[PDB]
Amino acid sequence: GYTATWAGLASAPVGIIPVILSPIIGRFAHKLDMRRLVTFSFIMYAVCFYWRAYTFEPGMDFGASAWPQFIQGFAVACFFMPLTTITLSGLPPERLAAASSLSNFTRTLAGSIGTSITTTMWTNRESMHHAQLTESVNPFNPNAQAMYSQLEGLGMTQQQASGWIAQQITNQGLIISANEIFWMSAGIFLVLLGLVWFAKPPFG
Amino acid sequence: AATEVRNAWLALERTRIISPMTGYVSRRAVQPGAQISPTTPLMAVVPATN
Repeated sequence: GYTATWAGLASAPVGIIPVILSPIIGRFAHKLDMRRLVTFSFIMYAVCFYWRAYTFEPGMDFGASAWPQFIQGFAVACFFMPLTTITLSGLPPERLAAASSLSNFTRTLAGSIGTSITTTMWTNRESMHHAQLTESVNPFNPNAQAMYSQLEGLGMTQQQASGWIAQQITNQGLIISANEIFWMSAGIFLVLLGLVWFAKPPFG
Repeated sequence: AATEVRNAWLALERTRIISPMTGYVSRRAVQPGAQISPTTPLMAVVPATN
């Protein structure tokens, strides 16, 4: 039931960390093996997503979805600068334009692909959970006729009560499916960790 | 009066609930001591023929 402005406000705490650490990382870049920053960022991204996975609940306040982004601030802060420094390492000054164009093209393609996969997974797993849930709502079940009795107490018809129960099942399925995606993303991160070590150190 | 006797006798003979179909029991929401009306589901019988 959030609004657009409130929903956007829940992602403010991501920028608290980078807006500070970005210069410090830039200032001290002379004495860091940037690969170790990339590895730390991947571990920090896995931590944040597992954090979201085991803590999302129907009655979670604004703070329950604001601490994880505060943590993700570190992960985002130490991922762009080092990896982009590695990406454009050793190339002559004249070609920096073409390399940047290629990098941006690949990154945008990746973003589009990620959105396309995630949305479909979310909806389909919501459907699966809906199927597995609506089974329990049948006759021959206490604490199922009681719900109908309480609903009819408020004046709702039988059909309206059925619709209300269906809506609740849908919401629960969305939360479960949404948390199943976060778990998968963190797991996938755990494997992408070590690839950054294949890059030679000509950085400069 | 014979008609009323017949109605009462049918009422008494119906205190034993008989299965109308051959099949298998699936759900059981009836326990000893439950208060039952003609609108309360009790069991289900699922044949395996057709």
